Amino acid sequence: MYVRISGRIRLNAHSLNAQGGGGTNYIEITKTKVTVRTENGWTVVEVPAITGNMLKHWHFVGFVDYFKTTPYGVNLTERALRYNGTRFGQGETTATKANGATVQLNDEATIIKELADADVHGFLAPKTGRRRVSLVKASFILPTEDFIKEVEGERLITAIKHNRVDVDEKGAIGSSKEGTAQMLFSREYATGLYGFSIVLDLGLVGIPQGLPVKFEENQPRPNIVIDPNERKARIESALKALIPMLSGYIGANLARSFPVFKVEELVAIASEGPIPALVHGFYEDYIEANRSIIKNARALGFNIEVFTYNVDLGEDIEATKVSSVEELVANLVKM
Amino acid sequence: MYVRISGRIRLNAHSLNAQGGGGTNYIEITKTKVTVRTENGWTVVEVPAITGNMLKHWHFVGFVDYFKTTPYGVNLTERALRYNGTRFGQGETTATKANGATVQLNDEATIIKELADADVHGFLAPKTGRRRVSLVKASFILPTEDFIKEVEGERLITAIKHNRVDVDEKGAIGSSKEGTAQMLFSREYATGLYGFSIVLDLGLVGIPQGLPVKFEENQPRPNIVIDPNERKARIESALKALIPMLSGYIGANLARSFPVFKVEELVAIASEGPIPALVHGFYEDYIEANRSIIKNARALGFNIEVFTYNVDLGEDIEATKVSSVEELVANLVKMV
Amino acid sequence: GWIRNIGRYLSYLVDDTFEEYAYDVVDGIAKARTQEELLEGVYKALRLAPKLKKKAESKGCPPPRIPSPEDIEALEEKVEQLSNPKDLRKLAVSLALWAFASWNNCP
Amino acid sequence: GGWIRNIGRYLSYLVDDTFEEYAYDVVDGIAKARTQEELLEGVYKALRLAPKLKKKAESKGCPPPRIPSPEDIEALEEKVEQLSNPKDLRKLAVSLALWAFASWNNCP
Amino acid sequence: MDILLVCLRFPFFSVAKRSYQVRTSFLLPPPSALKGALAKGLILLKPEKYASSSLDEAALKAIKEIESKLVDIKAVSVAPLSPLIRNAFLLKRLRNLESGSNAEKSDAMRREYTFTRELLVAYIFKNLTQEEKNLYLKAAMLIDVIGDTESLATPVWASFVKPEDKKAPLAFSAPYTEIYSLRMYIEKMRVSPEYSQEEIFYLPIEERRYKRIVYYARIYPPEVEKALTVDGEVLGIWIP
Repeated sequence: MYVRISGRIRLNAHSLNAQGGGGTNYIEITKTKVTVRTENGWTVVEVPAITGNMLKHWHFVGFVDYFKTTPYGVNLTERALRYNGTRFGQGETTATKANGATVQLNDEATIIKELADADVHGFLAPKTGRRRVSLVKASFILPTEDFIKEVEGERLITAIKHNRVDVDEKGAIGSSKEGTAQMLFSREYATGLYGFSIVLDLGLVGIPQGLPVKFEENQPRPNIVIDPNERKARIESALKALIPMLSGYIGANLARSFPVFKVEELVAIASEGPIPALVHGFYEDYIEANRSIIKNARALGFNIEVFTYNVDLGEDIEATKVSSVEELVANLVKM
Repeated sequence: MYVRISGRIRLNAHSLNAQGGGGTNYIEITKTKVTVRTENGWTVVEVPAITGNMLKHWHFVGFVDYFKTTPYGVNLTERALRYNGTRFGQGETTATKANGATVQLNDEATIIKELADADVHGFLAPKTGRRRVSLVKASFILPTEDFIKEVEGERLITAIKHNRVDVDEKGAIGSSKEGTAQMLFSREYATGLYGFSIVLDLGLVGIPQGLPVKFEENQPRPNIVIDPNERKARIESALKALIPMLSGYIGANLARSFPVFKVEELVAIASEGPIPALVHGFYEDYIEANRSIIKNARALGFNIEVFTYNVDLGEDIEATKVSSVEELVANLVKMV
Repeated sequence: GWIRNIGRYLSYLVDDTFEEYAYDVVDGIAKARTQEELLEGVYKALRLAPKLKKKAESKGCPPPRIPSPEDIEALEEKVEQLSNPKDLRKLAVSLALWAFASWNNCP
Repeated sequence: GGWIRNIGRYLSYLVDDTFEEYAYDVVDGIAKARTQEELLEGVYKALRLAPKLKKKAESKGCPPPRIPSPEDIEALEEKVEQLSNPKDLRKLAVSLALWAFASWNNCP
Repeated sequence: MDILLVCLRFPFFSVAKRSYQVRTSFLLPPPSALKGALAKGLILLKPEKYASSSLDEAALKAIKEIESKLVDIKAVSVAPLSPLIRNAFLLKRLRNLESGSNAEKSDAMRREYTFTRELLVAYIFKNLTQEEKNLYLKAAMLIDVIGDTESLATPVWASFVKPEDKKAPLAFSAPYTEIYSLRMYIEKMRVSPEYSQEEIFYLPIEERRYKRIVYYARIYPPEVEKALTVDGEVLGIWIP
């Protein structure tokens, strides 16, 4: 249902989410500024950080890939099958399904009933509004502040040069006057131990945004406009989409880089009701923050199930040992 | 069919994927940074490496070699026969087949139907704007972390210099004013234990990216634009491209170096469906992580089939004790 | 501080006027993580003294000045206490930086 | 310990000019001392050349070479005995191997 | 008068100002976003009477109810206790709301993200009832996001501690009314969320020429009759 994951992962020799370099021969990896202490000093460092849009798109890719296998996977947009997802605009008021069925955008109920990507990842309909926020949100991917403190110097950014040799019809080659394609470009590859954090509010899947409950027989029952079976199928697909993310299937340059991936540690909390996100993994003291926040949440009367991988998080808290992210997903799909 | 391979390879005296050009003296090998423990906090060290582009190109070479002999070998680009990886560069609209027939880069269906290299390895057509993501993905060839920690940095690099004996017809070795080229140049040769990881997505071969399914019978029937026999043959061609891969044909300077290969250990998984990516062999604890991933994926409801060479894995799950790489690819092609 | 004298000798292995082009030793001394490989690399750099002497003598320009034995023991006398690699990297890269200066040797 | 310089001064005579005894192999073998056995063997080969240099220095008008004292040999034997770790052994060997090349003023 | 005091630890946030193409991120979060942040907590936590047919209508009802119990429309403010910096990202934020460009048009779009380790934001509540005060304590937590969805903000702590009338230099933000009455930064932050108004506020962050990027600092305006304490350190807060 409502799940929140935060942790640290090791990935090196990667060029995920670069600046494209569509007009320049040099392709620069993404960078961002970060402030950190330097033993009584607020120093600033330029470190690579994967944007949350990349993670959102790749989670969407995993979800649409896992939703095709299920028998209820017909309810998808034609854009979803192509890993599109612009999701309409000011000029479109008609949705085309996977089989090519016209769907009107009059209300969010029909949109989420006939489409699955629009239900989980939201959409926008400028014609009549009907805005639905994304149920899954992700943060940036920064190296942990402990790593930044402990490296101080060093670049951990390598500009590796690649050529595109184009032999002519017999054996010849040209640079810029024969019309051939022979160039010498560069790519930036980064390393380090990064931090990730995602929040999945899957408890609202299949429920219209405007009507969380129906409240007709004097009971506040959820307003599930869809069948429970494929609502559960959507939940399972969204939860399984996490598997092809913490394995190396995030970012860009996947064909030539495929980052050397290894999840280091993580904490996840799952509950059937609204719950707060714990803390990002970029902070050095995020484990103690997780412990304090879960203790405080349980003090207020919240039913939380906590899973930990490569982290103690104290002994008082009844936490579940996790062998790998797939063990976490298998434990999650129990609900 | 989706298959993932990850393992370690012993490799010494290899000048693979150098930096400098041929005419420039002191050709230097590529270097890359990695993060390790060294019994304390994280530290970054610079080690020789082989880029993923080199591995992808040599996979392309092997696939072309093994697809030429098939009866459908005509369906190939003329550049593929030259081992030219420039697929539809900037400023062209049509391409040439292997037999000389022209093909128009207007739609992806005909491109993947008539051209096999552009289908397995993907392509880009900026002039028209067409796209196809490569089905094969490769990682860097990085020395494994425990080996780096175990050698405390003897640089793993030897700069060996040598020369040509270009001499005049009269027997005199002239200077630069004569026209001779008797000069010394240095090449850097590396050594050590490396790790590799390549993933194949051969389940989408012969299927256009835009329209994976056609829904003829209201059910997800895949949009196979080519004959099933051609798709199958492409599949075992891509699978057999691994035989020259893990034998010493994934490097440069093969004429004078020919890297000394011996696969130490590896694991391969295939389940003709969506599969999690394995853990790269660079990490020292990748065996346990792969064992856990395989066990949890199988328990979750995935039909993973696992072949292992020179690793004990779990000793309780169904893993096939393969003896070499070509036996592994034989087992892979027996399950198509 | 006994860096210029060894720095110019290190530069002697890189200058274009001496066509031997030994960059591997400079890379090794620059990329030093602890004591042993740094000492080994500086030993390899210092081992090429007869080659440089007999190449400069045959050319005409004044012979290179090998580091004097008075500053040799300073190297170990300072680097024995450098257990922490963070402080070691300072001089490990300073020597390489000095090795890439102009250092006009042969007029 | 003070004997490293003493033995390096002697090792300098195997490489320096005005002596025509270009024994680079023994110096490299001492520098490449993987184990204590071959380190001691290389030191023995370096020491065997003592009479030759001792006589040739006075044969060409140079001060006699400073052959290491037996105290230096005793200290070296103690260090070899108590060092069974290649980590320390490599730097120990390099310490006295580095002194061979220097601007020694052997012959004034 | 039980004043809410919550601390948010977030990597970045991208609430911006009105501009084409560039979306210049606010230096400090606007009060409208801050009040909507817990209006979401109101609508989710107890939707018995605060949830309506329309999400916009329910949100507006929650905003009206929450502003009825504030001392002033200009009540909530943040405290830059950590330094602040601004970075920019060129993302594929496709523009398809403007006339034309159908639905398959995607172009480079530059978005500005503000980085600061933690902030302390205080909501001013006036004599709120205890039975609803427990629910409001719960709603102080679970402030998931501020503005853009990728601005994940995790509230590490939240409490109700009275100012007990101390004298301290100003640390929390304040409107540009008491500051003038007694290193100048003035902004407009749209006190109330716009639905289908604008006031002037002081900003207590100054420039420091410490590195290549100029980053932000403290100004500590003159003494204020009221102050609030956190873990033994006193800070200045103003209430009309």
